[PDB]
Amino acid sequence: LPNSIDSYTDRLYLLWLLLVTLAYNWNCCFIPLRLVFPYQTADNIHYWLIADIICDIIYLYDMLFIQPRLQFVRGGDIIVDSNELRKHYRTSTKFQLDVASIIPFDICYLFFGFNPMFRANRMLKYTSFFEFNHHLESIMDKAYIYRVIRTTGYLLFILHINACVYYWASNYEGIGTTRWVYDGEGNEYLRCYYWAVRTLITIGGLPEPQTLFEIVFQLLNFFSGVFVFSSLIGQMRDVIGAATANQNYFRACMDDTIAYMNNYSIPKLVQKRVRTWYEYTWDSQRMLDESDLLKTLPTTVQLALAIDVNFSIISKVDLFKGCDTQMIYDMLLRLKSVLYLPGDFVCKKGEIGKEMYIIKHGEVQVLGGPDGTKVLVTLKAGSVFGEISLLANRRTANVVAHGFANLLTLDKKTLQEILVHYPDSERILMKKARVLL
Amino acid sequence: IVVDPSSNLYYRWLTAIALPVFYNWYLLICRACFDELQSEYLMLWLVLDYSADVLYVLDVLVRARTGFLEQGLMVSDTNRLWQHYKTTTQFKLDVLSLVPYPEVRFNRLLKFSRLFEFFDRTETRTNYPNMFRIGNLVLYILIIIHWNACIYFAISKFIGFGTDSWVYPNISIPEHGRLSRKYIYSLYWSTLTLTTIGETPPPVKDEEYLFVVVDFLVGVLIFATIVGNVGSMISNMNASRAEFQAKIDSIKQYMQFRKVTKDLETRVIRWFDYLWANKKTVDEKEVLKSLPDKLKAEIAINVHLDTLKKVRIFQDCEAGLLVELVLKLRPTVFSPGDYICKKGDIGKEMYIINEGKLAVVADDGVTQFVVLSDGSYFGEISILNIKGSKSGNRRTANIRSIGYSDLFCLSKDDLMEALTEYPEAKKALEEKGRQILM
Amino acid sequence: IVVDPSSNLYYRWLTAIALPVFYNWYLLICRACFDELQSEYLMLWLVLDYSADVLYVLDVLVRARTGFLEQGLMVSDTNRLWQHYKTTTQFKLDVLSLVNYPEVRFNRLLKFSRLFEFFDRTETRTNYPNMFRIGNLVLYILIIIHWNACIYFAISKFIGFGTDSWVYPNISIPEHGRLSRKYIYSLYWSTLTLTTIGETPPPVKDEEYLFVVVDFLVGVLIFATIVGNVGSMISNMNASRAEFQAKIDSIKQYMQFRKVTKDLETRVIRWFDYLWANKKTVDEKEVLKSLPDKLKAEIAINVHLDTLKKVRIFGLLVELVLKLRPTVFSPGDYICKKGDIGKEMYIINEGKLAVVADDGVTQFVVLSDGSYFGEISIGSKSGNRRTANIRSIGYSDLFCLSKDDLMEALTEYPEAKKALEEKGRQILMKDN
Amino acid sequence: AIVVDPSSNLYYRWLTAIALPVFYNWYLLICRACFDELQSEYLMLWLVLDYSADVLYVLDVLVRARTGFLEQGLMVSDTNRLWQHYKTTTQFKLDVLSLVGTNYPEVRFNRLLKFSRLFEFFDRTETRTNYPNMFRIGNLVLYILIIIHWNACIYFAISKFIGFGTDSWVYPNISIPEHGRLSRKYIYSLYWSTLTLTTIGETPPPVKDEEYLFVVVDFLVGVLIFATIVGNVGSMISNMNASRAEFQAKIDSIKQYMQFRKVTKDLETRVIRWFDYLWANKKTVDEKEVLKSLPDKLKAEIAINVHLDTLKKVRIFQDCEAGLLVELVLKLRPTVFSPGDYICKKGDIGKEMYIINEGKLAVVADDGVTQFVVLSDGSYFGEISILNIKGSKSGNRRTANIRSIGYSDLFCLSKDDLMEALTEYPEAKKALEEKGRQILMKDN
Ligand SMILES: Nc1nc2c(ncn2[C@@H]2O[C@@H]3COP(=O)(O)O[C@H]3[C@H]2O)c(=O)[nH]1
Ligand SMILES: Nc1nc2c(ncn2[C@@H]2O[C@@H]3COP(=O)(O)O[C@H]3[C@H]2O)c(=O)[nH]1
Ligand SMILES: Nc1nc2c(ncn2[C@@H]2O[C@@H]3COP(=O)(O)O[C@H]3[C@H]2O)c(=O)[nH]1
Ligand SMILES: Nc1nc2c(ncn2[C@@H]2O[C@@H]3COP(=O)(O)O[C@H]3[C@H]2O)c(=O)[nH]1
Ligand SMILES: *[C@@H]1O[C@H](CO)[C@@H](O)[C@H](O)[C@H]1NC(C)=O
Ligand SMILES: *[C@@H]1O[C@H](CO)[C@@H](O)[C@H](O)[C@H]1NC(C)=O
Ligand SMILES: *[C@@H]1O[C@H](CO)[C@@H](O)[C@H](O)[C@H]1NC(C)=O
Repeated sequence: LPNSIDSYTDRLYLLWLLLVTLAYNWNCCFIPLRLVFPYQTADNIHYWLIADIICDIIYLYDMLFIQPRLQFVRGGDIIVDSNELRKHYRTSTKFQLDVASIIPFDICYLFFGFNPMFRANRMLKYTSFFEFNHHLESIMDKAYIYRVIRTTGYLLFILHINACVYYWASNYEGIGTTRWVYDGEGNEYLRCYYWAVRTLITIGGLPEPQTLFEIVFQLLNFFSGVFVFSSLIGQMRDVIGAATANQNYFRACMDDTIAYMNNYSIPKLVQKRVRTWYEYTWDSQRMLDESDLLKTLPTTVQLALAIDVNFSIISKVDLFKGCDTQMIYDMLLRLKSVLYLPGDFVCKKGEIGKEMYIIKHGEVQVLGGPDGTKVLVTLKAGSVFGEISLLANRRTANVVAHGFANLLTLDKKTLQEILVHYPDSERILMKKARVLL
Repeated sequence: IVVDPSSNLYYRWLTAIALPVFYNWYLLICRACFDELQSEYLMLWLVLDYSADVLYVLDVLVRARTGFLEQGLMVSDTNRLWQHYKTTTQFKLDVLSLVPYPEVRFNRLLKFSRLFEFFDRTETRTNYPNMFRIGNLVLYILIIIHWNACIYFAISKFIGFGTDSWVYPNISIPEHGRLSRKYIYSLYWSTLTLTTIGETPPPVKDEEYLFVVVDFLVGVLIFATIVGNVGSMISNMNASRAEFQAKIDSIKQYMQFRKVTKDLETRVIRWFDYLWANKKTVDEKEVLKSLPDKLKAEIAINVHLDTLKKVRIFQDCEAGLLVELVLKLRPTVFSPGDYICKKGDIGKEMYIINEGKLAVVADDGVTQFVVLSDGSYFGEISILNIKGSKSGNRRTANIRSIGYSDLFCLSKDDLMEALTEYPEAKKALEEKGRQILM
Repeated sequence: IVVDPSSNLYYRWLTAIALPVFYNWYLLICRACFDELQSEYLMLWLVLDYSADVLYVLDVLVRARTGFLEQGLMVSDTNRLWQHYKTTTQFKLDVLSLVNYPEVRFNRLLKFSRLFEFFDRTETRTNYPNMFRIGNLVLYILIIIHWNACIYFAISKFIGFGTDSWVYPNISIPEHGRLSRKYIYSLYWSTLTLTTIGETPPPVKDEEYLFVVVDFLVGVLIFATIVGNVGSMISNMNASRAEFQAKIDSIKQYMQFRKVTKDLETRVIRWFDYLWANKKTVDEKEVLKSLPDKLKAEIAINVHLDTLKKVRIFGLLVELVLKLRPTVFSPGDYICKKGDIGKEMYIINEGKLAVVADDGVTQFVVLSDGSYFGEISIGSKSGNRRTANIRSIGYSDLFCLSKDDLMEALTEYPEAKKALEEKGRQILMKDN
Repeated sequence: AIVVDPSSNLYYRWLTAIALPVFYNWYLLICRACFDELQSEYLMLWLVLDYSADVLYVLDVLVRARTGFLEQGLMVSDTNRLWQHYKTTTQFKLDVLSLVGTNYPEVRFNRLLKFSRLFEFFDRTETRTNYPNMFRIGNLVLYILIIIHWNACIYFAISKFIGFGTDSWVYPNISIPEHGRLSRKYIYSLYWSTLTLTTIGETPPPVKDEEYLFVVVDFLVGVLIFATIVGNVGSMISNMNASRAEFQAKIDSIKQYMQFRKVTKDLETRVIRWFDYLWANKKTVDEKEVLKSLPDKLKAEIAINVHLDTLKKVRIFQDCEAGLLVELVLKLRPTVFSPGDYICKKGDIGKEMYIINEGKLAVVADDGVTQFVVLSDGSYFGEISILNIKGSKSGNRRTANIRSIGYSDLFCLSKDDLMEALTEYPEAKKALEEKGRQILMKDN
């Protein structure tokens, strides 16, 4: 118990939010059940009062202590002092809702019957419940199973509320009086939950309602069952679609490309080559391209992600050393990752070169023998080729991908644009070209 | 005298006349089919129908005195208003809904367009558009269920009560003979028919077979309409959370596949959580481009001019440069501990600190020299200048954030377009000339 | 004779062949599964089957003697037309189609491609496309419910009428011996089975169990597909209106977050009410960028010269209306304040504006649809700026134009170049 | 030392031959363990099929020990490295758990654990297919037939545990010859299962509390799983259009714009005929839009292998080089103009250069339709006003009036893309410059 609990880097704070949502979900699941069912008899009344005292002590201990002891952001800076944060939690609306929640009605419990409707003011902590669900959703690694479990919990809760209201209607009209009502003779909660499933799901097949109150109850229950079934099942289909969105987008792009190649005339070896390109980029990228996802971020965090992965890769190599690290930073910013299928040439001799490449997770080869078949050097992941872009222009040797190579392109326009800013690195790389003739 | 069709007086008339149209439709088809209503509450329906006649006549007067635009100016020529209203077809509908068994009032239930216009202008006006789409949808399905309930009771009255099985039972008995019992069982029949549940007694004649088949097919199209509509309303209610969570799981799935460093993942995830908890996650210009140019300047001027009058360009009254700057602001927030300008490198922009806490630091370890607060503007060295006492167009120092700082940005060419015909280019030049001395 | 597939005669023939294919599907499965309409009145099926047979062989002749678009031109050589038609699966289905007599009438169902060509051509051609989509998906659920009703009556005829409780009852009874009773009860059982409703009699034999299982699974997938596409159509009916209310809600959420003032709140809401109720809510630059540039410029010259055949001094504007960019100015707003920089010129179209000098007072003239705002800013001791206060009096529209754009469209018009420079210098002559 | 790569046809044929036994196990082990007469009557057929599925599962272990993987691009070949990367995975422990008297398959339930091989088959068929939406509809129909069959067997196991004909909810007393046949047992239990999972309920209502709990759990499992199924089947059957709906929305916005802006009826039916032509000759897919994701070598390869009719006939492509020709067609975008319109006028600016490709348009005079010479596919025009001619009488002005005779699929090519193409390939560039200059000398 410190004065500064970090809101997102504290597993003990998340376990405390689990304990306050168990003490909230006890009230929101066992207030109706205790209100309308005969489970709170004279025997187990101290067991129910021990559970209500345990959840009220978790309520009061949380609202007095834990509430004003986390940390938040105000005025641009993070707040760490105790008294200003206490006044911030006091001037929030959340403290007003929590003191509206805990009104200790035990003076009326000792006066006017053991009635859980007096305790039913304690169901006003939806802020703490949705704070728990947002914190567990943003903490959990695969949150699509937790959104489905939350929607299934909402559906079982609305069925539980409808089963309690069905047993209240049977207990108000007299149990077993007509044919519509509950009649007894078994597990009361299970038969009323069977009624709540067969009504709220809108199946039917119940007894037909006879008088006015049960006809208007069956009519309003079926109508709200149509709407809550089509709302929460639509929410279930929406969270499953948001789960399956990445694979569905990839199947849409590969569907349109293969349907276009079948719509026009393209032979089956190029068809097999395009679909094995798509097979390798989903088995090694799990995305279509990186640029659409990366370019919606700001410039310094794009520079941070790219510099962490690809500047660790280019800081393995020391071929571009003795040079400006800020030039390596801006060159790091301006790269595009290109793939190459095994067996084909990225550049042939006699062509114009206008790119530069650094191989990252690949294996390329050069071909400059008696006819461009004998492999001179096999450059593994963390080497460089180019230099026709830097010579200020035909290609020297045949560069071929050996396997499924992955290359980072570097254009001649952007390369000359960055080399006319820094002259010392241009001199050093021109000396590298003069020793690499 | 003329009303304006945008004004709140015409909207209060829209709400005061959307009442008798909804009464007319709902209670009209109840009254014409039940007949216990018509033969028991006759003075109440006469008072309410006289109110509906006099409000339809005042509605004819309002559409004969409404306004409409001609090249951006409304017409005050009342002869032109009355002639244009006579030529359009709403006057022909408005006379056919007022010419004198309520078959006379079946002629009166013809002003359907006004209730749709009220729902449209309330969907524009009010601050709860998803709540009003839920309320509009619920009122539409209640009108369909009520109209089908009265059609079912009229089919039972046309065949004969209690002779068959599928018909409403015999009204001589006092069980199914009260009017509340009649209407509540008939609406129970039509909600079981239209929402495709069908626990009703099955039909025994071929006329009732045909009516139940037509009723089930109208009901299953109404079921499709409310499934797609209510699901689209809940998805558009949670659309911003859905697009933000798709962005969060997209970024998090990308970074956990890349095996990038875990404190950097936690930094960008708390950065996005800061952007959602400050409600800035949707951008400004992508919706102010749907706004026009002068209104974009008017929605942009007040907050950014009040936070730009604190910063140090407020010495003299050159506010045309300030309105050219606040039309060209790029608000971008920064995570704490993140360096904005690393020293001695390239510079493409200038910054305005708005609600942030900044510190010009040393290079290796964080030694705070000066604390830049809200009101200090910085980044002006990366534009054109003399040598002075320093070198060329680079960054002269290290500036990082202490906390979460919101920053306005001013890029190079936007500052050059804003930096004409004004002496504050030279005033910023001498202020940064003093800074590059010291 | 030769005809193209874009012809109005060809669409009229697609209508007249969309009649008997729809007749043949609907009433031929009703005939061949009921066997009571034939024995009640065969003669209507004789005359309607003769009409459908002569319309099928006339469709064979018209699909022979229509042409296509090869190398950009229509093709009229009839022997190569016959060879192109003879090497096609549509003619292969037509000679498999055209080989009383309900078996070969049941073989005359294979011309569905004329009905699909009718649905495309009507779906593009009509101005009630939604009407069409509501109408053809209602047609598809009525054909599915009809074919399943006739399949149920054929299964009941194969089992025997009234052997058990699932099948149709005994037809010796005169109440179940009416053809209207047979068709509407088998349709009612088909509705109760296909829409997954229930309250049928429960089946009591094995073929009845397998058929009710197959019919309920087809009922769930057909219900989902055909009465989910109706949900997508009726919730895509108001689509641009839904995008406009999305724009309104998004701007209102940004303004209710950013704590803006109430007069700006109601001015922005009344601007949205202006753009709704003036029916100009379609953003033509975003929804009209996927058209090609030549028809984009052709509809630009058409609607912009229809609004702007009130041209000033220089007639023929085929190159000057290329990049007209409109903007709507609110009443009470100023176009330019008293002394500012000038970049772009503004022409007036369907707007009424006036000149001021001290922001509200000194109306020298009201302005018609004639002339520019920024004929000066594009030596005379002046240049590159505007020196006149123009307040927007009404809800006006005004196109904006760029100086480099008008100069590069002005290099073919030196008469308009010197006329524009002369009238700008003449305006400076009457001003300074 | 024969490795199988996971992309070949042999691995996919092996995934078909292993995707069967797994589906036979998942479809018939619960059914043999529930309907006892299928184990009682038939024995030799299950003996032969179960021995074949056992030897195919041991063959699956022997294939997955010798399959390859992609490490550093190249395919690995060392079988000890293959066995090490096999044995440090969870699929090895699931397969040895899958491969652990003659009337009990209740010990044989552990062979349902090759769901990985079944989903690997469905993923490789959904990649290697030709009808992807038809196969995904067939995949979801196979999922609900699995779930309906499994719940039918679970209902008959609950009825056998409670006792047949003990009350109204269970299967009735099987000594009756009506309810006693095995085909009647399976088809009635499938009828009960379709009626429960589909949520119709023409079933008898339950009596005992365990039957009430089972019908509550079964209706909730039906609602959640068939909610997922009907949502994904409806999204697949709205995804099978995918180009007919967006095109119809674009023509709906065009026709709403036509009826609002009051454009005249001849040009309204002209743009109707234009969109009818673009749908009926199937050029509604935009090439650079749908190939926005491919790299440059694949885009250049597909632009050879679809535009070879351009490549073998154009006088630019008569003597140029392969790299020049692939960067030119990679920077080439196709349009089509309606017949009888002006692509490019006499007096204008030169923005794009045009190539004829399955078009037939003639150069025309200033007024009227008087043809000079027809220009079929292979001819091109634009180069005189695109490239700066030094011996010209005017600069950046077109020299003739060009209209369209037929529906001509033409190729826009900018000056910027052309100067980006002609960078270090000057011989054909000056050859086109002398060609344009000599037709300028003819053309004054
Ligand atoms: N010519 C040549 N290139 C080599 C050799 N070893 C490695 N390389 C790289 O292979 C290259 C292939 O492409 P480049 O012409 O761009 O530049 C060449 C060099 O960077 C070698 O022995 N000869
Ligand atoms: N180096 C430096 N810059 C300062 C100081 N006070 C304000 N600034 C501004 O902070 C800057 C950060 O970016 P610049 O290098 O562009 O230019 C610098 C100055 O304009 C100071 O004490 N030192
Ligand atoms: N200065 C000026 N401009 C006028 C007057 N009447 C109409 N205008 C137009 O108003 C203008 C505003 O913009 P411009 O400077 O571009 O050019 C000016 C004129 O074209 C007038 O009396 N004075
Ligand atoms: N002026 C002209 N151009 C022609 C003729 N025949 C073919 N062409 C091409 O048509 C052209 C149209 O565009 P360009 O001006 O670019 O250049 C012209 C020529 O290349 C002809 O008879 N006259
Ligand atoms: C219906 O009511 C009338 C009223 O007297 C009665 O005579 C008749 O028998 C009733 N019919 C039935 C079927 O109960
Ligand atoms: C129908 O009933 C008659 C007598 O009522 C009987 O002879 C006949 O066999 C019945 N029909 C069938 C199909 O059994
Ligand atoms: C089933 O039927 C047989 C013979 O009719 C009888 O012996 C047996 O007890 C019956 N069992 C039950 C549970 O009814």
